[PDB]
Amino acid sequence: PLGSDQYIVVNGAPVIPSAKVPVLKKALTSLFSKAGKVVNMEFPIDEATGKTKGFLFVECGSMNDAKKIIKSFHGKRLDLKHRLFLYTMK
Repeated sequence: PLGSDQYIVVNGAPVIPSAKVPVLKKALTSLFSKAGKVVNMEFPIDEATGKTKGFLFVECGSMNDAKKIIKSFHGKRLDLKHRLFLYTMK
C-alpha cells in the first residue's frame, strides 16, 4: 500500500512564479516519465516572493522507478542556465 525510497529531491530547477508551475510540472513529468514511473510532483513556494524555491520533490510510486529517474537525469542540463541534480530523499 505504502512504498519506500520512491521519493526523490531535485535541485537546480528553474525558479519561476506560481502561475507558471502547471506548465513546468507537466513538462518535467513528461520528461521523468521517459525514464521512470511518476505519481506526483511538488513545487515548494516561497511565501515572500511568490516563486518556487528552485527545488522540488517527486514521488515515483516505487523504489526502482525513483532510481531509474535519478540515474538518467542526475547531472543533466534541463536548459542553458539550469542543470538538474537528483537524489533519494531519506
